[PDB]
Amino acid sequence: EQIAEFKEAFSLFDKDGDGTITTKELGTVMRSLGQNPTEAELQDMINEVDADGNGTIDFPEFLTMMASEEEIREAFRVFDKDGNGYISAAELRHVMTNLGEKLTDEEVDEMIREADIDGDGQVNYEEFVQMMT
Amino acid sequence: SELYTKFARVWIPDPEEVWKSAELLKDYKPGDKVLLLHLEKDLEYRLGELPHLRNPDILVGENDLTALSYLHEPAVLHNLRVRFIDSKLIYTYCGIVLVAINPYEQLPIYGEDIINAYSGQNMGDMDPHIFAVAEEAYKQMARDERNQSIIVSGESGAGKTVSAKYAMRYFATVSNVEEKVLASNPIMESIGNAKTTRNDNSSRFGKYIEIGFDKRYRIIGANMRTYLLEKSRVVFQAEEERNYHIFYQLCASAKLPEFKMLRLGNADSFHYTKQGGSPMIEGVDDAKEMAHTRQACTLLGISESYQMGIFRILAGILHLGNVGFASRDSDSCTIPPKHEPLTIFCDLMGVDYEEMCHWLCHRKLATETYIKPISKLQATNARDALAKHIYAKLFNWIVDHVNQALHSAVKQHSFIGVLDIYGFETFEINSFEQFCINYANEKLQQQFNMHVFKLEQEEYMKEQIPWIDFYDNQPCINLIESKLGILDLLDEECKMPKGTDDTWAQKLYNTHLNKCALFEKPRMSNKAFIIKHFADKVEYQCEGFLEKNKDTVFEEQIKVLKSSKFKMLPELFQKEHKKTVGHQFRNSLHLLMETLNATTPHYVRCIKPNDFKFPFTFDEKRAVQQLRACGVLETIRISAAGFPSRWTYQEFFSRYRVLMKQKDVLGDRKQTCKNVLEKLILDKDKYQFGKTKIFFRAGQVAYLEKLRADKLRAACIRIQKTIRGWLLRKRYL
Ligand SMILES: [Ca+2]
Ligand SMILES: [Ca+2]
Ligand SMILES: [Ca+2]
Ligand SMILES: [Ca+2]
Repeated sequence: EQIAEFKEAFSLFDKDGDGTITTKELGTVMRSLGQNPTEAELQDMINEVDADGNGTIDFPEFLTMMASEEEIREAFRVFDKDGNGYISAAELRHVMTNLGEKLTDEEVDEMIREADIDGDGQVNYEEFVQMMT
Repeated sequence: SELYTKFARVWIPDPEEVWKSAELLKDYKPGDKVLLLHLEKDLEYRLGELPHLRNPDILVGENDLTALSYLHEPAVLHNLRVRFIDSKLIYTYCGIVLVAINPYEQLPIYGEDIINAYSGQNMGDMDPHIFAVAEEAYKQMARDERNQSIIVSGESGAGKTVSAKYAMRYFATVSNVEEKVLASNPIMESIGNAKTTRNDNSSRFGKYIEIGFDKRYRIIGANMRTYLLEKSRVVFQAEEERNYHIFYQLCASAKLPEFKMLRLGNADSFHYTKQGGSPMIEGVDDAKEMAHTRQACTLLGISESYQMGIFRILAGILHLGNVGFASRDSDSCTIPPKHEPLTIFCDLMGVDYEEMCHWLCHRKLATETYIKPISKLQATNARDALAKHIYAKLFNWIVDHVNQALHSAVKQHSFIGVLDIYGFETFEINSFEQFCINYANEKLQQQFNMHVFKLEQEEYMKEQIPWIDFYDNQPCINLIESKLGILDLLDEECKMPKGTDDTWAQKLYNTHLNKCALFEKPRMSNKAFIIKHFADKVEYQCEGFLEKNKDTVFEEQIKVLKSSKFKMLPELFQKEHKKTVGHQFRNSLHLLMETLNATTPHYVRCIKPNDFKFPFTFDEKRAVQQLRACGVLETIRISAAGFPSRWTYQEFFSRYRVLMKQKDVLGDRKQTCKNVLEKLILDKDKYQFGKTKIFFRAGQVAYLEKLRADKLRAACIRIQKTIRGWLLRKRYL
């Protein structure tokens, strides 16, 4: 359940699926999210939850550590770059482009279409929440 | 068979809606015997052949049926439905054909601004409309210096006459006559229309209205030509049918002062008007209609005295049919002394009783010249023949005089003819009447086939694509009209006095059964035969065919009439008296085709969407029946065999970029499309590349539409995922 969620999360970090998260994989994920940690910082972070002192973190070390509304709001405010409370196709094409993913304008427009429940051509907060769920 | 995945929609049969939409639950594995369907209850469909696939919604509601990629009966039905009911659109193209569905509601789409909108535009750049067909014929008249025919077919009341009305309105506007033609309608309906078991006001002939134009393509006047008049109806009616309207209009006006000389009983009192047991039509007041008919003659310049002549001749005909013959056994007959119906006939027709009586009961036989007495049977046949001859000649006389008010002295440089014609007619019980009508349809359909074939050729050549399919109905035509064909064998049998419907049937079998695949015999009957017409098989009952085909007018009876004191009567008559109804039908039909073949034809099919004059009301059973009888379903099956979908390279790009990588997008976009398409669709016989367009076989555009759907559905799950990773990682950091 919630457990399998944590696993899916664990796997986001654990790129090579070798069963452990190295400092390099952490810096990779971190750098992705606009972060820029030194190796030192990465080590102290990995050490903080490395129970067996083996330098790397496995799932049960991870699962032990980890044991939303705001999260989506914060996410919405990242897409909506012009704070007008509506996510345009432009704003969504800006973010997805940033995020790595290369879509066509038709693909973007479709996503807006599907998330636009009240058929007004753009995505508001509740529409964004509803689509994420 | 990879189209039948999960959530895929199909059409399945339904006893009430004809076709029902259904969605696939489980993918179909090649070998499966049942489909897991979902109606909006779940089902287990009994399969080796799969059900019809629904078209993708981007093709639905299109202006031109031939744009549907799954080009089949339920697609056609559904598309016309949604356009008709959701969008209130009564007009839809089917290639070059205009389909018009009767809304039973006056629409504001016929005004001047709309005429001006259609004027000067090209076929297809505007929405389907009767005005566009009119504009085409008008344009091509001037352009090709060729005369045009607008053929408007369908069952009476389904909208033929409304369509003709607006074609003319259009011509009058972009170039009096439209007014006069409209005013003659009650005249033509009264002498040319009748109640049948399926229609209260059915046209039993084809009306060809020549619109004439000068050198400057302005209307100068009109010329009404008539063909295919149904003679048999003058002296015979099946159960629940009437003779032509005007007889009832007269019999319902029997007590009017001016009609007392006519000595009319009620309709149930005349042999020629009672046989069907239906002297009235609900909602119709024949007495009122008589007034309207008299008014129309007045508007068209037919003198009050000539109108009385018309009525004398019709009453004459009525009384003539009541003349009783007495068998002085058995090759001999007489008429009772001072016989009332004969006395009235002779009075109304201005001829001498004894002279008429004698030639009703004798034949002049001319190596020697005898005056033969005739049997009752021969005398009734001759009398009936005479009745039919009087009526037809009267019908012509009336048309000629209508034409006097329509002709112009102006030289005529060109014309556009609007043909008002019935389509295919199939009842539960089909007779000689229906046989002639469906014969006529086989000939019109042939002109249509050949025309479409020609235009296809040009279009292929214009796009530099080789050729193609022609579905020839000459065999059917020949089975009907060639030597030893149906009509010829029927004539043969009629000149044998020992001939019957049954002996005729038998010779049909000996000549054609298992010899012509279009001819069949019902297993349990020797009194019927089955013809595979263009649109459907039709079973005819042989009964009455000999009696209705006979038409031998006795020369001496005509001579009596020609010497009449009633001076209008000889004007009617200013072998051939042994020709036959079927043969005269053949002649009339060939005349019609001569006129039609000497023009560029344009096609309008008018259909009834329901049986109760319900405003915008779409009954699937009625519609399928109407589409089939008007030829649309068969034409579309033919279209669906070739390359019906046709896209510009531009449009192919605009729609299917999303299927393209950037590695194969070029500058020569047309070459991109060729290479892109040769990748998506491996079978190269599924498409052909032309100068400006790609031609696709059926289904192909639909497949591309599923790929496009698939891509966009995956693009959406992908976006949703890469925002789930991004938000999970941000949660945990
Ligand atoms: Ca790892
Ligand atoms: Ca560890
Ligand atoms: Ca915004
Ligand atoms: Ca919205």
